[PDB]
Amino acid sequence: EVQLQESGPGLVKPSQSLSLTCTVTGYSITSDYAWNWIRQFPGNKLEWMGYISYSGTTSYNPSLKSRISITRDTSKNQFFLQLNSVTTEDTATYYCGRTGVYRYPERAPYWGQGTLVTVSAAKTTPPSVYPLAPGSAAQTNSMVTLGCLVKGYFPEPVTVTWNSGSLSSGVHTFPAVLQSDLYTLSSSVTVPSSTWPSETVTCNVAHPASSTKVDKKIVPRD
Amino acid sequence: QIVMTQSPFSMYATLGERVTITCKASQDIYSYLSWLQQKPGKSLKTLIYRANRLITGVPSRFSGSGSGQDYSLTISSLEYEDMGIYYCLQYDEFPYTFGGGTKLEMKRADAAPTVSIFPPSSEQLTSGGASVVCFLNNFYPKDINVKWKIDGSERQNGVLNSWTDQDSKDSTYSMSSTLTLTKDEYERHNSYTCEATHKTSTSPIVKSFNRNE
Repeated sequence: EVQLQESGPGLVKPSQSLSLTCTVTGYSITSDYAWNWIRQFPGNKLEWMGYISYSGTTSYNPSLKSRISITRDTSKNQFFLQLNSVTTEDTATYYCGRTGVYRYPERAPYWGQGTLVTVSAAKTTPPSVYPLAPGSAAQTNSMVTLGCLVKGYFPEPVTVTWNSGSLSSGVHTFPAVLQSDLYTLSSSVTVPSSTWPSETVTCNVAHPASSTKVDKKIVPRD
Repeated sequence: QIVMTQSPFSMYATLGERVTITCKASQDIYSYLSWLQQKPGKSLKTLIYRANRLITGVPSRFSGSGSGQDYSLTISSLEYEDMGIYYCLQYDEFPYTFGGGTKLEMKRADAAPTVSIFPPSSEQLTSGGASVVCFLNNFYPKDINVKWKIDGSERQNGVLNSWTDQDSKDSTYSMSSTLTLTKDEYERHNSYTCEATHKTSTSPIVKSFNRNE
């Protein structure tokens, strides 16, 4: 049964048009249902933007009436969002979804995974990645804690993993902070003293907007 | 437009406990109401449709009731993996509208932070910048204070802080504090200290390094 996948650019300039595509598989967008776009702003508020029905009929949130267009290509089983004249307030995570057109039979709303779109005039920039190893005068415990500082990138997001995802527990990544049109975050991993540096520990940093992947080995300070 | 108001805005509940949250609509919405869940860092997921119809794959402990303008969601036997934000959406009239969200966090035994300080890497120093990072990991409750001292002197500006959401395994919080200076200012001082004050101790947790060791 049905699957929905949002795709499109992660960064749009103010005053340009934001475009996204939802690729639907397992169900034909012409048979039934309404094919929807919603969004979630930073701060978590949610908004329904509109839909195109299985019949080709649109319904648009009145708050967006001038700027939005939802179209479809029935031969590709896709539907599309266009939002014109964006400003920075259009920065949000955009979801596609399916809802019931008719009241009966009763249908459950079903949402895609969401894709972040930043509206900004700032330039795409890849992160610099720095190791966080303890001062060589620092104390070995039972557990040691290391990390990676991911600095000076734009826009969001970045994903960081450790030893390619093998190290999962004892791991957490802090939300990024924005300064001067650039983001910084770090990530922490905690493993047994007995296993580092004998076992090697590497943070893997991926920044999709710049198509960048970097791996940094954490080496003890001497 | 139909206004959807959720209450409470925020809450804490014990593991195993029965939790209820409410959604109120500005006018009758004929039970065309859905409940969505968003676990921290993750995507929106629909749990309930038409007020009380559970989505397949959703556990029995979740249940929706209400009619007219007044709707509720109930978790029985709260579990760790139920933390996150819950939203109520009306699909009765255009435009479809959502509630502002109720955040559900897990109550647990207090925990002191595990504090780590890290000096700048030589890679970063080669570029003229110097960030000193401190992790305050796996503490509860969420409220905490961190103080930086450079050669003993408290530093306020140049410092950026960031908190995680509750960890989904141990329900603890974590925070990181980063002091960014120029290479030149960094190398004008010997001692860098990160101090964590938490209700778990009258005395703060002090971590430190000196450039001359």
